[PDB]
Amino acid sequence: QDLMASGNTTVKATFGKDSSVVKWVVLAEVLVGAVMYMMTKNVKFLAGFAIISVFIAVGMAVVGL
Amino acid sequence: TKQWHYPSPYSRGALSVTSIDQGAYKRSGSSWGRPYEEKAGFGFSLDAR
Ligand SMILES: CCOP(=O)(O)OC[C@H](O)CO
Repeated sequence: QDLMASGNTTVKATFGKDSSVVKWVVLAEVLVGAVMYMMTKNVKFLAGFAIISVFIAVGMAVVGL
Repeated sequence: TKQWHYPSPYSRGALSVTSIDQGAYKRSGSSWGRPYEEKAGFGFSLDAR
């Protein structure tokens, strides 16, 4: 038989690549990384401009329904 | 008694199951890568009771 835990495709369309999660995680870096030049003012927080698309691909393509 | 023997209740019954148907479913696818393939487981057996 089937299962009762899924069968609605609700969490897949909400927490996925083609949803709204990828938009709320791309603006959080510029909200704090682009304003920390007051006290620090050093080239340090620049290694996060490429790991955003990588972390979302190594976690969503694990199962894939 | 000494004229006619009264009947007594009696029952049996049997629930037999043949083949199974298982279915296938598965187918395939795967993714993762590888593987797946387708075978048917799926068989799914049934109880005879
Ligand atoms: C050089 C790129 O930035 P980081 O690797 O964060 O530098 C480590 C030290 O804080 C240098 O001051």
